Amino acid sequence: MIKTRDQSIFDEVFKQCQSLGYTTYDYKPMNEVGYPFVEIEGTTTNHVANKTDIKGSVELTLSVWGLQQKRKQVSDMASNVLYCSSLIQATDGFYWSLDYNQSTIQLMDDTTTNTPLKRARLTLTFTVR
Amino acid sequence: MIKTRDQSIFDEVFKQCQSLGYTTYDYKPMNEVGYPFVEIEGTTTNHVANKTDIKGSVELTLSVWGLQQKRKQVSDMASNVLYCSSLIQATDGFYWSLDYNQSTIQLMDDTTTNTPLKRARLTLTFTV
Amino acid sequence: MIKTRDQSIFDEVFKQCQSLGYTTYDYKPMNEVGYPFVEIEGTTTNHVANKTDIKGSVELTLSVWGLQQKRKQVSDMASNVLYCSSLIQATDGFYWSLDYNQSTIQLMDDTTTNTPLKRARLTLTFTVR
Amino acid sequence: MIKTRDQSIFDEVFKQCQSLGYTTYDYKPMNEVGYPFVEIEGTTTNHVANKTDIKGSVELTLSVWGLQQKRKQVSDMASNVLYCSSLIQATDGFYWSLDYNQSTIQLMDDTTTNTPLKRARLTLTFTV
Amino acid sequence: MIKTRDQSIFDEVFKQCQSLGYTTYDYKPMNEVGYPFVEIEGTTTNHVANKTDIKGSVELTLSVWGLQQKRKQVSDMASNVLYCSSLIQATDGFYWSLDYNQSTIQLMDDTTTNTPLKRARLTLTFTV
Amino acid sequence: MIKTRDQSIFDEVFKQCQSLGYTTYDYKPMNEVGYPFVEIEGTTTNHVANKTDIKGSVELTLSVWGLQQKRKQVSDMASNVLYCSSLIQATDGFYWSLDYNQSTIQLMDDTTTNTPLKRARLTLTFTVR
Amino acid sequence: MRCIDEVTFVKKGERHYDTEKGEWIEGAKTETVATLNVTDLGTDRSLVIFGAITQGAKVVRTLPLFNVPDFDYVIIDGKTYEHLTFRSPLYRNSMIFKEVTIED
Amino acid sequence: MRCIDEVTFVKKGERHYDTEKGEWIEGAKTETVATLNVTDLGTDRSLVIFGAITQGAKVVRTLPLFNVPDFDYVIIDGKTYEHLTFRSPLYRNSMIFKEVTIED
Amino acid sequence: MRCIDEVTFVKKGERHYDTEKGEWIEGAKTETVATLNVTDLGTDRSLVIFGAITQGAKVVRTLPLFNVPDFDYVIIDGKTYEHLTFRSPLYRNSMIFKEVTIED
Amino acid sequence: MRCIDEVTFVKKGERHYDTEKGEWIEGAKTETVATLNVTDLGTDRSLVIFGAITQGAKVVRTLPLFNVPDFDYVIIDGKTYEHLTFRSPLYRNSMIFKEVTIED
Amino acid sequence: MRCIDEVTFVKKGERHYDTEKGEWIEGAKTETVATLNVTDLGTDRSLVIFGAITQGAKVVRTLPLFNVPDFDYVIIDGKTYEHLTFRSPLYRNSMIFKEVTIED
Amino acid sequence: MRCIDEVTFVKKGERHYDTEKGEWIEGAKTETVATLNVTDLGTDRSLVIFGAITQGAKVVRTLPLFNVPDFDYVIIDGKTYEHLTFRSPLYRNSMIFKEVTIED
Repeated sequence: MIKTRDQSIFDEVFKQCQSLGYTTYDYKPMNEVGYPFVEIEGTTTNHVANKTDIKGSVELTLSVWGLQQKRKQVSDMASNVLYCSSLIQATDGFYWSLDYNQSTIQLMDDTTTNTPLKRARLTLTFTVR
Repeated sequence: MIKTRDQSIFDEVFKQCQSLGYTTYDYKPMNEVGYPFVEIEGTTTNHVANKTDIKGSVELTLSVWGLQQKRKQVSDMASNVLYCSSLIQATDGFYWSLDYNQSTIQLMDDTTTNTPLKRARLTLTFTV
Repeated sequence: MIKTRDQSIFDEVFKQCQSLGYTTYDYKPMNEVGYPFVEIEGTTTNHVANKTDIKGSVELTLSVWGLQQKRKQVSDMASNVLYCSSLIQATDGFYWSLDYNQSTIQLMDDTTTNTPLKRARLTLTFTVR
Repeated sequence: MIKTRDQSIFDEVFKQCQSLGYTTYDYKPMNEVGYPFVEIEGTTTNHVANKTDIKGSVELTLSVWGLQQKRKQVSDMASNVLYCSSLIQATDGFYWSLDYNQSTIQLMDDTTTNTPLKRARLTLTFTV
Repeated sequence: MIKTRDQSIFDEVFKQCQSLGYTTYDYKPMNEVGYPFVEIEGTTTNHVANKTDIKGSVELTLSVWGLQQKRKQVSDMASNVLYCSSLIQATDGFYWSLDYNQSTIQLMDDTTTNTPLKRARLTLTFTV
Repeated sequence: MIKTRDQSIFDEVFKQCQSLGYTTYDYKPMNEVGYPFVEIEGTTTNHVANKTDIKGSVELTLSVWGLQQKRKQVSDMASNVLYCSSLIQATDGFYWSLDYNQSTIQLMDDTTTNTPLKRARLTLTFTVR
Repeated sequence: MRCIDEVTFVKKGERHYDTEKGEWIEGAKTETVATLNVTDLGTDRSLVIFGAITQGAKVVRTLPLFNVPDFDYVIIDGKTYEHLTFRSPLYRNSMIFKEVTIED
Repeated sequence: MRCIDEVTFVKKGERHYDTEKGEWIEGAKTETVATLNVTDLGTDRSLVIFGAITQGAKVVRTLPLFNVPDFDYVIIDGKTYEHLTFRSPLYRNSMIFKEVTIED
Repeated sequence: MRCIDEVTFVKKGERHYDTEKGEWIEGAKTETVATLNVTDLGTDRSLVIFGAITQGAKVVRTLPLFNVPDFDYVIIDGKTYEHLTFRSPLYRNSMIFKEVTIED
Repeated sequence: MRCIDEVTFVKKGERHYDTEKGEWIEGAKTETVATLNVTDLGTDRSLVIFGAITQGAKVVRTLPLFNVPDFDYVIIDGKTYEHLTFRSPLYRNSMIFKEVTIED
Repeated sequence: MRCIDEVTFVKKGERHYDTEKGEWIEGAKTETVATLNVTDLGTDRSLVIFGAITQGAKVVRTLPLFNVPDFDYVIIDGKTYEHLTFRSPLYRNSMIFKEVTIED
Repeated sequence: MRCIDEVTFVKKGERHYDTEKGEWIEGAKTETVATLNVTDLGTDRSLVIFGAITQGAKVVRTLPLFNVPDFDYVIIDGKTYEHLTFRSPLYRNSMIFKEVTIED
């Protein structure tokens, strides 16, 4: 019920993505074949101390993959994910707040496969305030 | 239709390039030949917040490709695209302004094919 | 017994990891199979001088490996290791104090083998007090 | 008649190099053989804005190639090119001024071919 | 009797390593086997000038190699070498002093052979 | 009789190296064998302007090669070259001065050939007085 | 040689961009069927940032007096392929295909 | 060819993520056995950041009139393998498997 | 050998730069035709930053008592090629060509 | 095949770390001898940061009705080797060894 | 073998640097002619920073009872070459030359 | 095989470093001569930072009932070589040498 700092925000973001109706993955298996999906990459924790308890920030990185000729769909999914993540206030034992000045969105072409793809990369920074 | 900032500025620049009379691509298909062309590469968004709204800037990158022994044509195309992008005032739901201090033009040579080419690379920064 | 600065911290951290009940290695041999484990990478020493003796800091790096479909387990092991290492105060001939402002935790995916693994990297900075 | 910022200075520098009596090329076509020569690499444009005009700087890069056992010739040609480019005052529609604090000359050895070569690389910065 | 700074500090450190009882090398020959050893990497000189002399610092780098299942031995040898180098006061024609704030010890694993090894890398800065 | 700055300082350094009795090269030909030698690599020019003239600095780089078991010889050659370059006062049309704070000497091992060699690398900065 | 497998050639219509809506507008598709010889090159595993994928390849061979219609991609046994090499030795044709994913 | 060795094909059930608990929940497994031909390719030593490991590979060959069931990984002689290549020349099958570790 | 295909050799005129207008000024072209032997090596797909392209290669062979005129590029069946290798074994000639795009 | 050379298999005891002293504590060694066939692959020179070294490799082959005991390293003529590949084709064994240094 | 082609061996004189003038000063050249066997390897296109270049290679073979004079570069058919490999199997000589450019 | 060439094996004495003078002090050399079979692998041209150098290689073969004395480098025809590979198949010896420079 009470988890670490990383896992709490991981679960919250995963739940928001699932509730929006999108397909959410972590290391997409072989057997699945469809292309408008999300996937989470990793987290990073920093600590700032005071005389009562330890605070800091948590950074979460995830990306959206889609077909080449569908850019508006990918951009809309990225914006919706950012907006829904912006409404997180409190979890079981923590208080959060999104840092707008350090969240960015980047679009580019990815040709690592036989099919040309479009990727949008998200960076989210959460502050414990 | 209100669209995200990225798509809004992308569509505006695409419309300007089409209206100028050039050929515009996003991912050049196999079946298309003919050198003089423009292609758009990527987009980056940054946020700056205040007590009322959320603002920032949008960066767009695109390049112009052409044959090697035609430099004046490529330079003129790049300058025309920059000037026409400099006149964008407002879109459906946003107000824009171009940042001259952070837009640059660079010319070089590209030899990724058997045909030696000439590329001009553009960088544009739009302030909300 | 009075050892060097590096070895004292190495031994104390290794003892804490063993006492928590985890399996700890320095160099995993071939004959051992089984995926939940902790390994230590290296140390670095810095010196700051005054008119009485020589002080500074010691940096230690660890890693936690495990299967991919078990992320909560790896995160919990990393957090427990950090918390238990935060209670070290005195060894045989030295006084220590953990520096919270330069300790970070990072999660990522490692695919060097055929088995997709989960990796958590730890950085600990101990200040000679 | 009136060209962009890049092409104007490109043409002026190319004209000076031709007038000095050297051989100048933009890409050496294969059919040409002969070691003393000058080639131009590319340009870069920066913008600084005020309440009346748009100003900035233009950076032009070119290199001089020669045989290995002839260093004085290459160095003298590079110095002559720099000095003659230092006298450019105005083109058709622009006013220029060379910035000495960011112009450098570098000598090195190039062995990308079978014949060892001596290359001098120039960097020129012009202010509007 | 009076050498350059580099060779002077090199000889002093090598003498200390020999006197401590360890085996010291500069370039390990093929015919020598046996894991615990010390090897010296290189030297760097910096100059700071005043109105009478020329001063600066000398940086020396060396490493300790050994088998992996023996870390305490390597760490103890590195610490002993550092401490014994900290006692150098004067050579023939020079006066030295060790800069504690810029000397570090780092341990890591090395797998350049079939035999896993541990290396302790030392950095020393001597002030004239 | 009056050359550019680069060629002037190049000729002066070459003349000093030849006068000391060492063997000097610019590009070692194939037909020569003999391990103790000095070779010059490159030159760089910077400009600083005032209201009367144009000044700046000239940087020259050269190295000394020799067999591995002879380090004292290489170090002595490097020091002698530095000292003799430190006495250059004026050339035909220029006034020079060596900048001691930006001249360094570095020794290392080079194994590009079959024979392990010792290299000393010199950096010299001359200021137009 | 034995030619019994069925190969369908598909050509896409004209495309143009609509800036107001922000979507691509396309026409209809023309499909033509033929019977040729096909062989399999095997399915391999590749690891990508988002996970693991499988892709297959096939080879199509043709004797003379057969003209290949203009096409973009080929449907062989409910899967879409797109060519990578095209060799025409002495009035014959040989093609090497690789699998891609096409929007529904 | 001589086919006497034993091969078991395993297929895993459906999976879904539980956000509240934070653990993956999955169903049961279905196992099917068959007798085919297998050969060895050797066990190699590899050096990784954390240490040294062993990995082995095997090849499974099958004549026509045999249909391979849907599967995820294969258990051969108390060890689990997962395929890397799949070729189907002329109504036949040949697979190259490589070793992987599966949770208890 | 059987030589029935047609090959045209093209040589470009003198070039000089007009610095006032900023354009290149060129002369006329001289074209000479011949009949030789040509074979194909296949058209491959290459991925470049701006997209995908196709490029082809061909080989031209010639027996003795034929002198090759000076040339810049070669036109074979409405396409322009430029050579990459040139070998002359025992009073013969063998050339390998690659495809380039030439200004109209 | 002709099998006259002698091979000794060595297995190390249990290991555990004594955190108070900072040293590793080990048990006894079990050695078993056998006669097999060995061939040499040559001793090469390698250049490393600290200098130059020599390393050797050998191959051991074995016919059926021989069971290899569990082992860690092998001593062949006063030198210790550790295997890199292990193949077992058709009830046989073949090994490739490399030289390592073992603490006295 | 048939040896009819002409090969000239050139050796340059002594060289020394003149610091005052800043130019290299050298002596005269000595040329010796011989008849040997040469074959071609082909002229390739190479792309360099400044543009495109061509280079060629040739092989010179010699039977015993011939001594090669000391030389620096070789002139074959109005072009200068400089050797890259030199092999002397069983009282014979074989050299591989590659083209360079020499000051007028 | 025909063995007529002469090979000299050289072994260097003990070495130790003298800190006061800063020079290495060495002992005497022991030279032993023998007649074996040698073949040439050719001389190649390599480019290094300081210029261009030439290095050669040779192979030495030996029949059984010959024991190789301990050595460091080998002098073949007024040039010093140092070995790179050492193979000993079936009571025979084969060595590959490569040229180095030794202090006078």
